[PDB]
Amino acid sequence: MDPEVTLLLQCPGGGLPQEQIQAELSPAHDRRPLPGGDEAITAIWETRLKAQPWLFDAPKFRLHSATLAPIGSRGPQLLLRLGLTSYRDFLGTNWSSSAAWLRQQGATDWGDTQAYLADPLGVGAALATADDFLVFLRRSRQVAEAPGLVDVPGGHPEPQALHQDLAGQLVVHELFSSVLQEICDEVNLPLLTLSQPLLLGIARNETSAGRASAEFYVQCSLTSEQVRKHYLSGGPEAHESTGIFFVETQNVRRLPETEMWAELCPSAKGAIILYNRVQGSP
Repeated sequence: MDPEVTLLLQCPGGGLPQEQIQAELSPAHDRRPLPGGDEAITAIWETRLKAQPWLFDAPKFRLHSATLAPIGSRGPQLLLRLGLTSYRDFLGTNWSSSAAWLRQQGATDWGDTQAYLADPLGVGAALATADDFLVFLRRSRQVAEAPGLVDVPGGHPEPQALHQDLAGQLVVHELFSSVLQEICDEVNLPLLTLSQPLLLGIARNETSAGRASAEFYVQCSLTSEQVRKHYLSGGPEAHESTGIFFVETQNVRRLPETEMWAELCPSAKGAIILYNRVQGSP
């Protein structure tokens, strides 16, 4: 099995487009204040700044829950319940040495293992080329998280916009746009060579206390050879990764049985499992 990844949601229909997804952004969906107070988060942050004074905080979307409509129905097919969190809150909760204690306290107090966790929502992509390969990236050995492991394109999108209901559609547009922007920024591809994303589902990273990522399918009009040229033509300062490579979609089907599987970070494992279940499997 793979204990570091769990599926929260698998989408129907081969994946959902933007127009079929509703978001509810509400302070009811935020992390709950820690039992001893949020001063523990402030302590971790001030300690970190006194070692690396150039770090900066950033806002993030928080995933509270998601609910699928009955399969085959008319109208919107998914509701995402979102709150707001931050990089600082993430470092103080999901990335804390005591994250597992916070999950137990959450179960006890709120019947929710995630109630005291920041749980910022990540995004990632199963990115397919015109000659039927998926795109993979090799992570730097010097970063804090999953050093030297294999990833897919992705990031962690950031809130900003100037009625609580209609604020929803703008959030859904920002999530889908962010997936494409991350592909442009890291893979160095033109925006116009990319299809609109489809949402495949949501996966949780159990090595980061259950933090979730939305996993998408994106098609590119360029061949693998052309994508490699674009990636490399940026130079070492144009990408965080140190290398790119490609696997035939034919072979992705049995990836969990290869030696590559042990090298894949948890969010990339989630993207591949969801691609195989939702775009593969005829």
